[PDB]
Amino acid sequence: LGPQVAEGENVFGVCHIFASFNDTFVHVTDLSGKETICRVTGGMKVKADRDESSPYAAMLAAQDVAQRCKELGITALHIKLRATGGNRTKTPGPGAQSALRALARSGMKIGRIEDVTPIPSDSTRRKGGRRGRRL
RNA sequence: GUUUUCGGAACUGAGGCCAUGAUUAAGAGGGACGGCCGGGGGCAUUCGUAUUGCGCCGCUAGAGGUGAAAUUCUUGGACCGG
Repeated sequence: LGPQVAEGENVFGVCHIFASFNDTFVHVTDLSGKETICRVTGGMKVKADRDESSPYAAMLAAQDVAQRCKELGITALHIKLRATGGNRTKTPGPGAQSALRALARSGMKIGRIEDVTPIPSDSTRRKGGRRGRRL
C-alpha cells in the first residue's frame, strides 16, 4: 500500500503550491513529480468565488492534503511554490502562506523551499491594452 | 637706285646682378595616421525562458474570471503535476 520501509526515516514528497489571486492549489506529488498523491484546491473547500484564494480555504486544502499524505505514508515534503508567472503577476496569492503554514502545523515535515513561478526571458503581450485595464 | 643699330613694329639663336619669386599655419575647416570606444547601421549565425498548441503518464468532478453581477469543457478528464 505505502512505504513501510525504515519507519524511523522520512518519506519525501513534493508539494507544488500554486497560489494565484483567484484560488490556491495544494498539490503533493512524487519526488520526480510524475506521480501525484493528492491535489486539493481552495475552490473545493469554499462554495463562493471570492473565497477561492482566501487563506482559510488554503488552510483547509493543506490540512486535507496533509491528512491524505499521512494516510498514504508520505512524511516530509519539499515545497515548490509558484505564482501565476508568465507575463502576469509574479507575487504568490493570499493563500500561499496559509497553505504552507497549515502543512507545517498539521504534522508534516518541511524540506527544501523553492520558488518556481514561470519567469520569461521575455514574453508576449499582456492581456491589457496599452492603457491598461481601467477599473 | 644703295646712306645697318640712337624718340616704334615680327621671326625670339646665346649669357648675367635677379638679397630671384611659395606670409603664417586659426583654441576655422578638410584629410592622413595611432590606440581605443559606443544598445550606431546592414548581413549571417547562436542562445534563453515564457506563451500557445500537440502527444503520452496520475483525480475531486472542478478550473477561468472579476471584492461572491456571468459567458467560457466535461466518466469525450478541464485545471494541476511530469
